Order: sequence, then C-alpha cells, then structure tokens
Amino acid sequence: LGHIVKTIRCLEEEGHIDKSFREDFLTWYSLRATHREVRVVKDFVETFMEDLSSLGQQLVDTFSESIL
Amino acid sequence: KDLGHIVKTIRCLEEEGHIDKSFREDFLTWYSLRATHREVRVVKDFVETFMEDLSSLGQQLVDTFSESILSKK
Ligand SMILES: [Mg+2]
Repeated sequence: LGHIVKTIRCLEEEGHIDKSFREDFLTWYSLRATHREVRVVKDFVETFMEDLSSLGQQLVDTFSESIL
Repeated sequence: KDLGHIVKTIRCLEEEGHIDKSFREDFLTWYSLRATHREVRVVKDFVETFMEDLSSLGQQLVDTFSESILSKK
C-alpha cells in the first residue's frame, strides 16, 4: 500500500495526474477496488518498482565500472 | 532539464532504499568530474527511460481506474 501511495504522489508531483485523481484513486484502491482490480494495480506498480530497482543496479554498475 | 530528471531519479532510488547517501554524493561527484561522455550518455538514457515509464504508469493507472467506473453499470 505504501508503494501505491508513493507512486501516486510521484505521478501527481510530476504532473501526470491531479489532486482530484490522487484522492479518488487512493480512496477507490483502499475501499472499493475488487480483488482483481487490486491485483491489476499491484502488478503495474510492482513492474515499475522492479524496473526502478534494475535502474539502480545499472547506475551502480556503471559508476563502479568507471572507477574499477 | 535532463539534470532535474537525474536528481529526481536519484532521489527516487534513495527513497526506495536502492542507494544510500554516500552513493548519491559520490555519484554527483563522479558525474561532474570523472564520468566520460559515453558514461554520461548511458546515465541520461537510463533516466529518460525511467521518466517515460513513470508517464506510462500514470496512463495505466488512470485507464484501470476508468475501466473500474464503467464496470459499475
Ligand atoms: Mg519500499
């Protein structure tokens, strides 16, 4: 749930969604999203968090290689 | 403009626990003083991909939410 909120705040701060959407989405997610819809959201966010992790590794690897 | 994207990306990595403060600081030093033009290009491409993925995620979440509304009918 923390990942969902973080992601949504990031999207808002970058201008991809507005405040109304942040509120509506998070309310829906917590209280009205079905088990299937939650699974859909979680998979999208999970993929994103995995790609972010991978990016971290790539940056760390690039830095390290440059040093030796 | 790409510079702000790099800083955003780095903050994201830090806030998610992928890097620590020492790495962030060293990375900035490395980027400014030691990174080759190729290495800088590699960093910029990684960050661009991340900003595009973030945009895409937004669309996916908005579309999922929209679909959920329609399915109430
Ligand atoms: Mg986390």
